[PDB]
Amino acid sequence: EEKEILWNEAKAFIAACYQELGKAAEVKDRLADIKSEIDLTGSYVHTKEELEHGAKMAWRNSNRCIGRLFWNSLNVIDRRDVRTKEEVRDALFHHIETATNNGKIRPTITIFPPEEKGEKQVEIWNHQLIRYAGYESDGERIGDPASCSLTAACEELGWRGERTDFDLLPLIFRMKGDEQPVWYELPRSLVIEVPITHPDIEAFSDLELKWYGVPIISDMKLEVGGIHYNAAPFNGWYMGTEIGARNLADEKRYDKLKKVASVIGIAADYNTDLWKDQALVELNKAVLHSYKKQGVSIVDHHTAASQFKRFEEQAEEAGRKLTGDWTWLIPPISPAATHIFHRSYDNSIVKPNYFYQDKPYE
Amino acid sequence: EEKEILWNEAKAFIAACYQELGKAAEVKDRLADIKSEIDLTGSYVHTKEELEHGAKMAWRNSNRCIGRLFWNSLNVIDRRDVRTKEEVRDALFHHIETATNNGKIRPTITIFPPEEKGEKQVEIWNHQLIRYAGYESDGERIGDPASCSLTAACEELGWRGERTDFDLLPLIFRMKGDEQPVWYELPRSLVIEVPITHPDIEAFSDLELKWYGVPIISDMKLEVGGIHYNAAPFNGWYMGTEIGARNLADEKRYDKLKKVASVIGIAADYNTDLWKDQALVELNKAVLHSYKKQGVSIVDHHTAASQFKRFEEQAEEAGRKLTGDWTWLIPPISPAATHIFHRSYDNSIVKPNYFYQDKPYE
Ligand code: HEM
Ligand code: HEM
Ligand SMILES: CNCCN(C)c1cccc(CCc2cc(C)cc(N)n2)c1
Ligand SMILES: CNCCN(C)c1cccc(CCc2cc(C)cc(N)n2)c1
Ligand SMILES: C[C@H](O)[C@H](O)[C@H]1CNc2nc(N)[nH]c(=O)c2N1
Ligand SMILES: C[C@H](O)[C@H](O)[C@H]1CNc2nc(N)[nH]c(=O)c2N1
Ligand SMILES: [Cl-]
Ligand SMILES: [Cl-]
Repeated sequence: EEKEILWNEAKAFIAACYQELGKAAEVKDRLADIKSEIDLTGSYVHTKEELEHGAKMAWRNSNRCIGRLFWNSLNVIDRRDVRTKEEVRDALFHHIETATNNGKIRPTITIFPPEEKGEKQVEIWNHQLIRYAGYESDGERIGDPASCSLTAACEELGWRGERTDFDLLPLIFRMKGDEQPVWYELPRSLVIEVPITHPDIEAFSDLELKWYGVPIISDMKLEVGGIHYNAAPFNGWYMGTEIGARNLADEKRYDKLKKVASVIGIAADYNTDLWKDQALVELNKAVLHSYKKQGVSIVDHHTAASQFKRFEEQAEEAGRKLTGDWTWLIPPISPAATHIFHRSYDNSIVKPNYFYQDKPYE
Repeated sequence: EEKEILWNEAKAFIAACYQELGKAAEVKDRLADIKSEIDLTGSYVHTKEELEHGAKMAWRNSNRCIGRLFWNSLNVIDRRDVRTKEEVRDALFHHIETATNNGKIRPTITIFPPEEKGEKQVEIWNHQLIRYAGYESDGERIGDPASCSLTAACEELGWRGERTDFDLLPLIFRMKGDEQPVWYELPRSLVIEVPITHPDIEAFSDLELKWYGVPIISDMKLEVGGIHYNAAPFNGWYMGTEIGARNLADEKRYDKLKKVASVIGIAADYNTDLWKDQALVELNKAVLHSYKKQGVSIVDHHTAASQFKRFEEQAEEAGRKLTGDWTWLIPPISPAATHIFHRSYDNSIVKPNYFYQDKPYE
């Protein structure tokens, strides 16, 4: 049944890929080649062109992503050649460096060797390459609660965090044939961070808030034509609300709204004062202003939505069906001020795509 | 097929209704009574108890409603006795008066005679009993664009609006056996309106914004045990965002955000200033403050969400399945600050319920 799923997905992908690349004539011969290769080997190997466009298609098909207008400019790094943990480590370091690009962020994906018999060659434990640790000791909460389980797992393995609110987790990944993952401390010179200040409220710095420049999702599986690239970290730049309305705002994340309200000089006593809404807006203005002042790429939700509208138009013009997840596409602040809120989207799953996979910790 | 649908819905409703009312023993005899009555007459007549609880159940099952915690205190007015347009008119006037209750708003439904052969006895044209007219003449826009078609239909029938931005539409409804609807101007003494001022920004009054006190939906069909009450207007009190984030804010409604930005003294030039978000918050604070200052009931979205959480808990405790429409339940500002945003809801349709029906204009 497995070779049949593989052959079916391969047929669907190669036809669509080569059609998009103006290479429809080469489909019959390549499919034959793949057909023999699956028979003989149990799998097949993508060409560099196929892998690159496949990763691009996968981004284009990501229903929950508002940033898809730029799917075709994704920078794809082919690291199917890696065999050692030093090489994985250095590829991860390189990804951070090149994607960060001194603040002028480049959407980038690094692709590691894929699963064979469903056997992972490389298994990345981080949720993002750059993320903050989280601790809970006797009701004492430090750092990012969403990182609590991974942080605990790292500390099993001999890492120890300084227990600041912004400890950088180390990189942590397991190689095929190893029972335990290894971990490496991130070089601080690789990691851009942005202190959060407000454009007119000087007291905002008293909060001592900061966030990292580049969100690099590293625990999703990329699927292209039946090949499972379980290890394929990717990044864009942030939309400001991700940091301002969620990471810093959620009660189960950093939970900063009461402290924001205090420094901006409003009471946090009555629901009818809409103090949470006012604090959300100021904190979100602060995030945007801070990233821009530092020369680190970021987009606001209004501009992002305008871009997504162009993606929608672009899709219809190319004759492609559009898919989307309305519940993830709407921004978590002023969603009704975007066009997204006022239409609906087909949430069908089209491949290639990025998919969740099980945590090896927890 | 129709008598079978009716008998099936009747069986489902009577069992559930009498079960809730502790009257399970009376189910067999009442079902027999209904069974004979459908056979003989082609329909059946609800008891006052059945109608009241049915309307309450219908509210409880309304997936899109955040205000359902108070389903059981709905004030049900039985007007199945009306036969003339004067009686319909006076029942509508009375509904406005009693629901308004000097500002201390009572959730109320008035139930008119139901469809017979799918033949309406009374057909209400208004979307809400109290709503503002809308005009578009040569790119000139006045009033509420959502009312444009109904306004045009009224003006066919000899009504003429003053072409203020806040003309009250007249009541308009058609009686069975009449080819045209009649219309009646609303007595201003029946209609509470609230001028929009801001708690600290005195200039906000320069916008000359106002809204009506009581939203009375009058174009939905109430369905109870197979009986179609196509004419059954109902009301609650407003959640502030309905007015502040939608009615006054949407580009295709009153579109006031640029003018809000100006009076609150911020520029409306750059998306990264989040001026739309800041204006939304201030306008929404203004709406809440204005209703409260006048003694007209209203709820903010935070309190409403807290109440809805109690509805959820209340449902589980009573052993009832909960249904909801996540996309309508989340408020259009700071949705991620409510618990609603962070869970999911089963959007199944359970009856009794309120349903859309076709506009007789358009
Ligand atoms: C270029 C800048 C980008 C922006 C501004 C952007 C924006 C977003 C946002 C706001 C989300 C919602 C995430 C959340 O609420 O947690 C998202 C989800 C997502 N984005 Fe993008 N994105 C960008 C680039 C990319 C790239 C380069 C990829 C992959 C090649 C990608 C794939 C995804 C996926 C898979 C999700 C859903 C993840 C999940 O289900 O948890 N995006 N994007
Ligand atoms: C008591 C105060 C109430 C509040 C604060 C409230 C709140 C809301 C809100 C905010 C909506 C969304 C509407 C929109 O965005 O256009 C809504 C929808 C709805 N509410 Fe309520 N509601 C209340 C009372 C009632 C009552 C008394 C009924 C009926 C007996 C009702 C039935 C509904 C229905 C049917 C909808 C959906 C209408 C549609 O699909 O267009 N609600 N409610
Ligand atoms: C509710 N828990 C959500 C955790 N998940 C699944 C999650 C957490 C953080 C971030 C994401 C995707 C965010 C993202 C990814 C990329 C490439 C760019 C961007 N701007 N945001 C997803
Ligand atoms: C997108 N067009 C939406 C028009 N609809 C369907 C609409 C328009 C206005 C109002 C509603 C329901 C609003 C409502 C009803 C009641 C009883 C109370 C309340 N607070 N809100 C629904
Ligand atoms: C098509 C889309 O779902 C539509 O804009 C919905 C979104 N959720 C909503 N929610 C509420 N409360 N009111 C609305 O009118 C809408 N519109
Ligand atoms: C269960 C519920 O759908 C969940 O809270 C979703 C809502 N939409 C979202 N949208 C974004 N962008 N990010 C999220 O984490 C979520 N969470
Ligand atoms: Cl993030
Ligand atoms: Cl309304």
